[PDB]
Amino acid sequence: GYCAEKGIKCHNIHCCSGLTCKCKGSSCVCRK
Repeated sequence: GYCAEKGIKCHNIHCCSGLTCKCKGSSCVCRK
């Protein structure tokens, strides 16, 4: 039960508070 931080890519996990698991095209990075 954890979350990814800013810049920490994620496959099926969501970014911690303040960040959101955004994916633009074929990339996946935690963006505000």
